Amino acid sequence: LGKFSQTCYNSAIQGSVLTSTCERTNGGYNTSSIDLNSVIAAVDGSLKWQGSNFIEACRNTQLAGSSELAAECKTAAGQFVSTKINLDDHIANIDGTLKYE
Repeated sequence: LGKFSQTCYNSAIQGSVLTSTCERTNGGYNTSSIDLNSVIAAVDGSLKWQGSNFIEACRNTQLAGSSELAAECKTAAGQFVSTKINLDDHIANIDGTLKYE
């Protein structure tokens, strides 16, 4: 599951949107995007999968390494900490589109 990076290139992240050109399964190349906001939540400054409403409490999000997502999230006390999470942990590539698995 996930490992979209294996068949995805030119990936970019800005806020809560992952966008990357991937190789289609039927056609040629397809560059779609998937809001990480529908699969990521912010709790005490910790990004976890199967969640939502993280961007509202997080900012300065970007692509790290290749398939990782670095960003700052406000803790329960109100302090922005450095949160990270592997996109390949679920984000997959279907027919050249970025999906969640």
